[PDB]
This record gives sequence, structure tokens and C-alpha cells, in this order.
Amino acid sequence: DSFKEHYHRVHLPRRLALQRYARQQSLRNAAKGNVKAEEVPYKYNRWWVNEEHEFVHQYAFVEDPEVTKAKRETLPPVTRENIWKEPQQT
Amino acid sequence: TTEPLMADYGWTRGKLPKFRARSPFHRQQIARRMVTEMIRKDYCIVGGARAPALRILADHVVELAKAGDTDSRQQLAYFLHDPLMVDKAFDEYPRRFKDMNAKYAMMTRLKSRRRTDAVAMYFVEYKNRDMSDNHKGEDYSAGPERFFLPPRIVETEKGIQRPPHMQMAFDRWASKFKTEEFHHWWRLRHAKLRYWGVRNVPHPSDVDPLWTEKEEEEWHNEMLANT
Amino acid sequence: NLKGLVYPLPYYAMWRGNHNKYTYNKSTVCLWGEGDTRSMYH
Amino acid sequence: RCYPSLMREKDRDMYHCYYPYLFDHGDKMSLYPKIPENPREWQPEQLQTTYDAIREDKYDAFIRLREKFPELYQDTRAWDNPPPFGEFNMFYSVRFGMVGVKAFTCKDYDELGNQFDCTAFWFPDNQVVKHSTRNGEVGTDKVYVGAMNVPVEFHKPHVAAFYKAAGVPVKHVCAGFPITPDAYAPVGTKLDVRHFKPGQEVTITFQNTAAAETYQGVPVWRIDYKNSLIYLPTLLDADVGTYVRFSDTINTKGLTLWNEHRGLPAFPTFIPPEDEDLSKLATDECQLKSPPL
Amino acid sequence: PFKSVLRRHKHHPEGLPLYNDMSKQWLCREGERWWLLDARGEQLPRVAAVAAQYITGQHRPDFTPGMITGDHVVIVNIKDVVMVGDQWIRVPITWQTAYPGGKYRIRLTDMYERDPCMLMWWFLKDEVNRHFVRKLKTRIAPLEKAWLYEDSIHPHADKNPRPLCWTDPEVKGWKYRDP
Amino acid sequence: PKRKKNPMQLRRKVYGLHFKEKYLKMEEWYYCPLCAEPKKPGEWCRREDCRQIKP
Amino acid sequence: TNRHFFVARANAFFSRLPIARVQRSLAMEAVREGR
Amino acid sequence: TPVRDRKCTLQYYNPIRARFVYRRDKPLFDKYHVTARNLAPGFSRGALKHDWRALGVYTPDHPQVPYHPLQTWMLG
Amino acid sequence: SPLFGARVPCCVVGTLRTAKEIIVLKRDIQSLLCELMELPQGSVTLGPLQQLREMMLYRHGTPLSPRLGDERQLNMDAYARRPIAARTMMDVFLAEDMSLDEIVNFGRLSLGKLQIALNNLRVEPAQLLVDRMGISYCEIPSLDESD
Amino acid sequence: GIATGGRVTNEDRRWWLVHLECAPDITPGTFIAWLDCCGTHTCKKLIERNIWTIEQVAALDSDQVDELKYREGCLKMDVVWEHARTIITPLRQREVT
Amino acid sequence: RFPSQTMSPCSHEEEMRGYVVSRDYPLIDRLHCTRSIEELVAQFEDRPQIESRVAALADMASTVSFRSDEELLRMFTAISAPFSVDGRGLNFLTVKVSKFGRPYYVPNSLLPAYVNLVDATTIALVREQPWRLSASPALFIQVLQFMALIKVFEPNKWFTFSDHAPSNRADYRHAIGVNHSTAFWGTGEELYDFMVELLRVEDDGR
RNA sequence: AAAAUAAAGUAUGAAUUAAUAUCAAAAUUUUAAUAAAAAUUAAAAAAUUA
RNA sequence: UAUUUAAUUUUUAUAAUUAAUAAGAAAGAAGAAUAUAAUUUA
Ligand SMILES: [Zn+2]
Repeated sequence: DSFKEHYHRVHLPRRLALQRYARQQSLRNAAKGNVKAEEVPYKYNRWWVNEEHEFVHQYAFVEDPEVTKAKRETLPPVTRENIWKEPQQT
Repeated sequence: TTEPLMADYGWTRGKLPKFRARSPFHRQQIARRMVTEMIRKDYCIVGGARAPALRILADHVVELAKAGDTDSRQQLAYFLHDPLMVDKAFDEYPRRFKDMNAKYAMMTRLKSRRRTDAVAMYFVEYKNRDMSDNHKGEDYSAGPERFFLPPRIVETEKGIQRPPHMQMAFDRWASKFKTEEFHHWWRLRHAKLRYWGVRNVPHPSDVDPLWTEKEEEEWHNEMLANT
Repeated sequence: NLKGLVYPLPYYAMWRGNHNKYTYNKSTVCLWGEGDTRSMYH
Repeated sequence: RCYPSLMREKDRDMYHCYYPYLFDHGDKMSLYPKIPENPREWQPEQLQTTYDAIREDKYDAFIRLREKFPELYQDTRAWDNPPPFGEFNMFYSVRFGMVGVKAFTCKDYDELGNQFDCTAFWFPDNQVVKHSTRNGEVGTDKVYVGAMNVPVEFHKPHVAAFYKAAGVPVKHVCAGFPITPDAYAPVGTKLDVRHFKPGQEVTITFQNTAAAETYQGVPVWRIDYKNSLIYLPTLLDADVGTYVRFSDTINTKGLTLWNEHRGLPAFPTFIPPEDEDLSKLATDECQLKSPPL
Repeated sequence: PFKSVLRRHKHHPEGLPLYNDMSKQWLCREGERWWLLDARGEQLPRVAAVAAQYITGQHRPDFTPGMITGDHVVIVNIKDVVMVGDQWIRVPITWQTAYPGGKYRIRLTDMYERDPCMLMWWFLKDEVNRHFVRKLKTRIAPLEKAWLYEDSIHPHADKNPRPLCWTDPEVKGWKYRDP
Repeated sequence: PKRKKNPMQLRRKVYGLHFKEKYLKMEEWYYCPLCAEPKKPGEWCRREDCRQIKP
Repeated sequence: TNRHFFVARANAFFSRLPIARVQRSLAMEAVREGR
Repeated sequence: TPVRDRKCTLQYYNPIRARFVYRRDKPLFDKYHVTARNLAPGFSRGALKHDWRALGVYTPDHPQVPYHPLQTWMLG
Repeated sequence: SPLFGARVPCCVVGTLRTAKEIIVLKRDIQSLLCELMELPQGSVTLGPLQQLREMMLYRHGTPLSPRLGDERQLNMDAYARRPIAARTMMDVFLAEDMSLDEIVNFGRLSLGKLQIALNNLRVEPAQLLVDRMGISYCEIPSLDESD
Repeated sequence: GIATGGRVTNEDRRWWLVHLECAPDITPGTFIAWLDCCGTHTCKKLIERNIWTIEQVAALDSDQVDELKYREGCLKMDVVWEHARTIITPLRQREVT
Repeated sequence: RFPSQTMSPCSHEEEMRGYVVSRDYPLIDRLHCTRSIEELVAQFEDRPQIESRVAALADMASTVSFRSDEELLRMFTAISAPFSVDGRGLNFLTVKVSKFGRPYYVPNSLLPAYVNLVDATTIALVREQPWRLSASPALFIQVLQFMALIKVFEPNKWFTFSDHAPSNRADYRHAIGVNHSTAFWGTGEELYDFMVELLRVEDDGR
């Protein structure tokens, strides 16, 4: 029993409890009749130049639960012929 | 080595199990005497990894005897300790097995083990014996009385007859135990075993003979009762 | 030391030494203008 | 080299920004920092900028320039126009693999004379058996794929229960694949082999002859979408009959497997055109083969 | 023997206990009250000291060393904890894994990167280990009564943690002494 | 052996799964419908019935 | 590794796919292009 | 205590008896061969306590027998 | 080159009995099949008997596998297959003159009458082909794409 | 042709017709033992039926085939019968010229 | 159009009826249950053995959203039968694993069955039909009480065979992957929190 | 490195050895000479085999 | 033999939120053994 793993042993379920307490927010924003997916503002400055003068880019992705909910519910459309009937070059 | 006698003994699945012996020579010798003996009397009670091996070999002898060929015979004759048994094989088994192709021998794992060592005992028979000429109505559930006596026969089957040339051989080999020097061999064997000592071997003064004339004259009596 | 889901972006995880293994802090160590320095005037 | 170009967070601000830097008032984006409504909270020696000629002009140039030469700046459009969700982001998205069987070994020739040694894998039935997201956390999503339709009494009773709950036909085997939320396919989906492209690379995880092994680079050679085979230019050390977990090798040394140069995957999964029926289709015309190596 | 050779283990599926939910002769939940300790602008090791005092049960007059009776301290805003002067950079945290390559020397700053709260756990562990070492239960059981949250948001509103009014009497900044 | 072992050393072996398995274990069995003897499934009697129908 | 996915094997089911047939098939495609 | 004797475990799942279900026994028999001796239709891996039949277990391509209640003498 | 003595089947007829009982009954089967399709005698040629397999595991869809009564397109929502109908097959060939349409017509006719014959088990060739001479099963093969 | 399970497919006839010219010298009268899956036992039982010839095996009534493979017991007989049925005619054609 | 093969007959009882395949067969072969709650409850009581319990549960947890309130009520009532207010809620234990020093206990397929049912209820009454719990208090109290009967917030006593040696199977993970399956399952989480937030309107306006 | 032989096993049953507590794992410094001695920090589960 | 490592505790439907550099009814053959999960078989 080292220090770190006892720490995580105790605190992992507390992290879970805390993010659960974060979750119940949307629940009280649900029961009240409102239904909304809390929105993340789009970050316009992801393109940069560092001190050595070269291009650095920040990859920022935003998952949409309303898209996902439909993606687990129903099939994709039919696979285009441009894909499988021609190979992928190396 | 795909040829249906000559054997390969490994532990890999292509090969039939190598039962413990001294040298692959010794192994082959053992195999030969198990086959010989199983051809002679149809069942063989056999311990260990030998039993599956013995079944497969048996199936091979029957397959050969089915081939019914001169090279086949002579190949079987290389393999057996007994020449006469080759003849008994090629005479019997083709009528016997004409209607089946595969698995001619039946292996049965027995619920008793050698007390000598934990090894398990198997009962290996040739399959259907009702087409067999000389083994026809026999019952191996229990042994016969004196081991040189012709084996038991099922009650419904009593009056069966057997190939003359086989019972000739059998009686010849039997008649050396009704002799006196065998009785001497018996007593002296008790003495020998006692010296090496194996426990529960009676003193040679207590050993009274396997064969007497009274027991004989009743044995022959019920033997012609079965005929 | 990469386990779990690993995104196809060639190296994101490289500079913190190749692992995804903590990531749940909202708080980090900051020079001026880095994160929790949000609230101090400069 | 194997490191990206380092950038510290203290350095990202108005003067280091590649495109114009934008300040966020939360209803509106402006190029001026937000002037606090309570004026008495202004700091000494701080300018509040309502207008700035220098920064506003440069911006003005930039925009009009973007509109009048859309052909030169079509890359700049990435700044202003982000890709929506789904739609296979090249950098973001990860799909699930499928569960194979090492069937036999083979030998093939390419265009020139060369002796290839191929191992053939078989994907008898691949369905999506389960969806699992762990406590709703991000990037924790798994799609569990099953293989080999199997008689009712095969498994210990507790596995059969699992398949009964799911609704899927009972499988001999399952494997999970971590994926991104866009790569989900509804539980019970039949997966084909053309889910893999014949020219790609594939990560393979199987049992060695005796722990688990992973081959991360291996390219795909040839594909039978009738007999649902797949071929690899490799000799595995594995038993015939061994189940093998297939995946896409997501990157090779700074290079994504999936891009416009190389090509694009059938993204959530391959789906077959309804008109085709494999029952009318022979073995040979069912072949898909790679370009020359 | 009295204590068993077959033990609860970290690898063993049964798992390690949580002493909060545990019921044992020397553990008492009856007389406990909850505290709310704001570490905003307070020195790390001093916060850890006071917290350890409440956690342990040393602040009650009926404190008996065998008996473990704590009070629950909710330590809030660890992120704002102050470490005087150069110390954030210059104060090392060491540990030794049993293997070749058995030295880890790590700046406070780095532990803070990984978790801010693991720092508070560190100095807590120290302040408790000061008096309780020689037995495991007395080292581990108290620590679970510290609830560390690196900002103002915590689940425990239902306990109504009483603000813990504490002003460190100590004038000088903390100092690092490790032999 | 560098040292004499105490009673606990000696007892530690019996916690093991190996020791339990080898020595103290109960066999499953039923009554042979033919022999009325106790029997483990998979082993049989040298008898004409047991060899044909192995019960 | 003792897990289920790795231990269990599909050998028993091989009769569902005609290995011999497909090998001969690609031997036909071997002589068709002249290798 | 009541005597320590185990109740009948013959009809529960056993891993070593489970091996013999799909094993090929043609050589173990002579007069009396049955289609698959050890395999009980509908029941998991041979065991009678673990019966699955006439529940919803979805098996598109394999056969399934219907349910008749087992007797008392076939379990214990 | 043209394709040689391969013959497209009409029906394939199954039996629950093994191959050894059916050889005796092969001569009477042709007589019945002839008035099943109501053609004259000698019109139908039965291919070689095929015993299928004794499946412990039962791999489905295999060239040798015991055919089952249930079928997917027949019962869509059944969660399983009805047990094994046929352990042994024999093919039905007509005259070679018939083109691909006629053979399939005589096929659908046979299934047509045979189904009702199996349901009649709830004088005419159908139940003679079912009751005293066992055939429990019939199918129309898939045209091979292999040409 | 050889290891084929169950039915004999037409793609498989193709294999045979292809391997017909792999062997240059063959007459429709060729001895049985050149056939796919013709064993010693299979040949022997064919011979006591007075059949030495690929023509003679392509002349079989198929109810000879079955009882040859069931009451008699040559396995894979239908494979050699079918192989013959296939091959017999191209042999006559390569026989004329 | 027409059969590709004959169909051998059955009488009324031995048919496979009671289920239906998903709308699109050639793509998704998932099987949905059409069975009425009446006969699932029936199967649950009348065939008491484990596997039919599991099957009943697995069916009525597929079908939750499609049933009305009182249907749900007789379901929960039927299901809650084998639970003591005194006893450990969800524990069904089969094998003792003596492998390591101290005995380890494995539950049987009933446990993931009941949990799967609770989670199905969570998706139904919180996510896609949030109104339904507010509408009828009857089924609110029903769900709450069945939820208290099995004790969902101490999963640790599902894995405990003796109250003297309480198992941490639900609360403990290691990074080497002990208890990966039995690790933290949000179980009653969304359900309980949500149906708290139904009572959590303290505002004087409403 | 292929080939032959020998290792779970039933039964029999010795010999070297033995100050010890249910044991003594990892590191750092010191102490009159390895220091399994001290002190500090620490983190060693059981069984079986090599 | 003590320690120390490496392996194992005999199918775990599934593996990685952290440490360091993971475990469902049981033992004969794992094979009814001559590589088919029965090659038809009395
Ligand atoms: Zn018996």
C-alpha cells in the first residue's frame, strides 16, 4: 500500500460522487420542464505562432448528444461505391 | 506412417499416445504383445495410456484383415508374436466386420484402479461378437474358473460350436497345466515370490494345486455340457 | 503508456510525456497568463 | 521530430495569434477586451479601448481580402467554419474493428513474380452486441462486437443470460472497441468485411503460442466479401482456429491512416446496397484486391 | 495466532475497506460533527496540521489514543493554497519504489500539476503519521475524514459544515526541514 | 532448511488450494442403476450391461 | 492469458466455410492471370 | 450440525463434465448408440438445472425444443 | 468451353430415416414422383442417396447438414428453428429437354402438394410419399453462380 | 474435386475439366485408379462388378452408386462417379483428334 | 414470395411466438419482445428457477417504455417478492472462490438481471419520458419502494456472504484490473437524483 | 538445437539442517570491522513451481 | 532452505478513471486420441 494508490483508492469514488453532483444540475433543469444540452462556446482562436516562429494548431472537438442519440438508434445511409470498389492507395 | 499398422507414438494429435516404456523399441514390443493377446482372447483389460493405443492398433489389424491381401497378411505376420493368430484374424474378422466401416474396437474405462499404482484400467473389446465364429456367446463379466478353462458362455447360448482348429490349439496349450511339473512350478513360484517378498503369498506347504483329476472330470463334464 | 481511447491526431499526448493519465484537474501550475491567473490583474 | 512544435499557454494572446484574436463578451465577439460596467472597478494605468485604428484596420483588410479572393483563402475558411459532428472528422474519429478467425494459410503472387505468404481470416457473423458508455464520461465509449452464431447450449448458463438480455443472437465470443460518439452503430447491426478497405493497415490482437500479442502495422492484401475472408501478407504465430481482434491502425509516425490523399473509410460501418444479393454472386467476381506494394 | 496470516489485500478481489462505512469496536460515528475549512490564502502545511488535528480527534477533551473518533473536515479551495516564497519550486517530495531505479524526486509544482488535492493529502498523511505510525489502522482510518475539493463546489451541503474559524498564530512562513 | 519451523509454518500449507484439493475433498456420486453400487460418472463396471449401456 | 476471448477457439465450426473450395478458387485466379 | 453431505450436484454445471458433451464417442458404444448422448436439448451444456428452453434465447439458425416440466426424480 | 454433365436439380427430397432403409424404397419412390408431376413413367431420375451427418454441434447451412423444418423467410419472428426434418437427401432430375422454367415449375408444384401432404398428417401420390414411405422434407436448390 | 464437402459444384467441375489437359495421355478406357478419391478399397469393389473403365463408371445408373457406397461401403463413391460423368465426353472428343 | 423449402408442422403450444424481429431484418437482427406483462409475471412465479427468472426480467426490461402505469405496478409488485426488508438486498451468490487466501464470492446471473431492469427503468422514466413520474404518484412510490427493497445504495451487501466480513467488491478497483466488472456502477443514481429533483422545487412561485 | 530417458502422481519414507517471536520485503544515514543493529522514511497478501 | 524475482492457482461475455515496469459450480485423456467435434456403422 503505497501513498498514491491509497489516495486514489479513497478518492476515485469521491470524484465519481462529485461529478454526479455536477450531473444533477441538468436534472433540475430537466424536471422543471426545460430540456437543453448545456452548450459550449466555440473557440475562435486556435491558430498560433510560437517564439520559434512556426505554426501551431489547437484541435477542439465538440460532441453532440443529439447526434449521438440518433447514431445509436438507427442505421447509416448506404455506403458509397467510391469507397469500397476502389482501393485505398499507399 | 499413414500406413494402417506402423505406428508413431507422440503426444501431439497427429500421433497415438506414447505410453511409458523403456525405449521406442520396448514400446513397440509391448504394443505387439497387447495386440497378440487381444487377438487371442477378444477383450484386453489394460492400464494407462496403453488403452487408447491398443484400441487404435486393434482397428488397424481389423482393417488389414479386411484388405485380405498377401502383403497385408505378411505385414501382420511381421507384427505378431503368434503366427496362428494372423490366421485367426483373417479367418474371423472379415465376416465379423463386413457391415461396418470405422471403430471396430470398443474401449471402456473401468471404475476400479490397479492397487499397485493409481493407474486407471480400461476394458478393450472387439465390437459386435455375435457375428464372431469362435467368440460367439461368451460372457466376460466375470472370468472363468482356472484361466486354462474355456471362458464362460451366456445361458441362452450354451450349445454353440467353435472352429475345430482353434480348440485344438487351445486344448494343446491347456494340457500342460494338468501335468505335475506345473504344480512344482506353482509351489516354487510361491517360494520365489516369498523370498523377494511380496506380502500375502502363502507358504508353499499351503498352496494346494490349481488342477486335480476330480475337478477335471467335472470340468470336462460341463465343458461337453456347453460343447 | 497509451491506453483507453487514443485519438488519431499524431501526437497530442507527447509533451506531458505520452500518457492520458490524469486530466481531471480544472487547476494547473501557471505563469502569468496561464489558467487560474484568469482572476489576477496584469 | 517525434515531438510537435511546443507552445506555452502564456504565449497565446493577441500578438501571437495567427488569425485575428477575438475577445468573448458572451453574447458577442469583438476585438476589444470587455470594458467592465462598473467603472469604479477599472484599474489605474489601464486603457479601456472602445476603438482602435490599428487592430480594427488590419481586421478590415483581412475580411474583405477573404471575400474577394475566396480561392486563395479557402484554407482560412477553417477558422470561421468548423465541421459539424458526425461526418467523420479525420483527426477526431475512431471506428470499431471486428472479430476474426485464423482459418488457413495461403500463397499469392502480385503483378510481378513474387511469392507472398498469406494468412486468411474469417469473420463468420459480426454483430454489434453491446453499447457501453462509462458514467457518461467523454471518450469512454465502447462498442462490443460478437462473433460466430452458436447453439443455445454452448456457454455456461451465465453467458447465455447476457445474450438473452441483449437481444442479439448468442455468440461464441465478444470484444470491445473504444470509439468516438459518432462511430456508434445501433445494437444488432450485421457487420461486413468491407468495413475494411483493401489498401489499409490493421492492428491485430490475438493469442500467441501463450499470451496475447499485438501486430500494429500489418497491411491488408485481399478481401472476399462472399466467403467473408480477409488476407494478410504475414505468418502469424498462432493456432488455426484462434479468434483475432481486428482494428484500424490509426496512425503511422505522424501520418493519419485516413485522409484525402490516401482515402476515406466507410465511416460508422460498411452498409450493403439493398439491391445486391450475395446468393446470386460467385466467389471470383466477389474479390477486392489492393494496389501494388 | 490472534491476527491472521491470510489478509485482506490490494490485489485480492474482496478489496480494501473504507473506514467510514466500517463498523469496528474502536470506530465511533456517533459524536461527530462536520467542519468547513477554507484553505484560500492559507499555508499548505499549516492547513494540513489543523485539519489533521480535527480529523484525528485530538481536539476533543475526551480523546483517547486507542479510540478513533474524528470529525469530518471538508477542505475547500485547495487550489488557492499558498506556499510561501520560493517553496513551490524548491520543496521536494521523494519516494522509493522497491525495484531497480528506486528514486523519485518530484517538485511540489509537479504533484500540483497532476492533482492539487494530492498535495493536501500528502501533508495530511504526514501530520497524522507524526503520532500514528506503528499500527496501520491508526494511520489509514483518520485520513478518510478529510474531504478535499480543489474549489468551492462540494456535495456535502446536507451536512451543513460549520465554518471552522481558525487564524494561524504562527508569524513566520513555513520552513522545510527533512534530514 | 536453515531453520526449524514452528506450528504456524506447518499450518500455512493447508490454506493452499493445492493441499485442499489433493487431500480434503468430497466426490460426487450416484447409485449405478444396474449395480446399485456407488459410482462416479464416466467410470464403469466390467459387466455385459455396464459395457453396453454405460449408466 | 486466461480470458475467454483468447482461450476459446472456432475449430469445431470450420465446416461452415469451404477452405478447400476457396483455395482452388484462387488457384484458378492464379492460372487465369498466369502466375 | 446437520450432516455435512452435499445435495445432488449431478445436474448443475460442471466444467469437466461439460467437455464430454460435444466429444465423439462412437468407439465407446456397441449396440446402443444414441445421436448425441451427453447433450440434453435446450439445457445449458448438459446440465438439467440450467434449462433454457421456451424462454426467449434468440438462436436464428439453430433448433430449439419446447418446454415440458421436468419430473422430481430428474433433479433431486 | 461448354459445361458438361452437371445437371440442374428439380427438387431435393429429404427423409428422417437413414440411407439404408431408403435404398429398398427407391424403386417405389420414382413411381410416386412420376404421378406427383403427373408425367409418364421414366420421366424422373433420382440421383444418388446422400446421408447427411450426425451433428453433435450442428453447424447450419453446411452442404452436409441435417435440414430443419423451420426456415427464416417462412417464420420471421420465431426465435429459433423447428428441429431436424431430414437426415437424408435424394435429388430429382427430369428430362434434359426442359429448360430452366419448366424444372422450376415442376419444383413449385412438388413443394405445393408435399406441404399439404405434411399438413394432412394433422390413394393420391402425396401422402403415399409421406405416410407409408417416409419423406418429411422437400426443397428447391439454389442455382449455382459458379459458372 | 478431392476435399469437396457434400454436393459437387460446377466451379469444381471446372477444376476437373482444367486438369484434364494437365495430363496429356488419357483414353476413355483408362484404368479406374486415376480418378479423384479412388482408393484401393473403392477400386476393388468396382472391379468385382466388372468395371475397369472410365466409360463404364460414367455408365453407372446412380442406384448402383448408392448401394456401392452404402450396402457395399465405398465412401466418396459419388465423387468418383461424378468426376467420371464430367470427364467422359471431352475424352472422346480428344480421342477423335 | 414462395417457400424455398417445405415447413414441417407443429401444434399450437410449441410455436416460437411471443417475439418480433426489428423493422429492418437484413441489417439489424435484434429481437424485440411482444409478450404481455401478465404472462411474464406468470413465467416469473410459475417457473421459479434462475434462468426463467432471468429471461422474464430481460424481457420486461426490454418492454418498459411501452407499458402503462398500473402494468408497471403489478410488474414491480411481482418482482419484489423475494426480498427481506431485513436481508441484504440483491445478493444471489453461487460459487465460493477459495483461490486466494480469504474466500471470494461470485453472484449469479440474477444480479446483472435486476440491475439491467433498474437501468432500463432509468432510461425510460428519466431520459425519454420525463413527465411520467410526476403524473402518477402511485408508481413513483412503487419504484421508490422497490428501489429501497433491494438496497441499491449499498451494492456492497450484494457481494457480502457474511455480515462479519463485509465485502468491498462494489467500492474497490485497482489499476491492474481487479473488480473491473463489479466496479462502480451508477445504479440508482439518475433515478434517485431525478426523482429528488421532482420534490426539489422549493420556489414559492410554484 | 531434433531422437531416446527422467518431473502433478497411489504406497513406502530416510539424510544434511534447526537460538528464536505468525516475520524480517525497499531505501537513506550513523554506529569500534558485511551490519538481517540502531534511527528515519517506507510499503512487503496466501499457495505452488523454477 | 530464508529472501528475491519469473511463472502458475486449471474459459475472465468485457478488461485499463490510478499503482508498478485478475478470475462462475471442476478434475480422468487437453485427444475417446490414427489432427473431420461423430465420415455411413451390428
Ligand atoms: Zn455398474
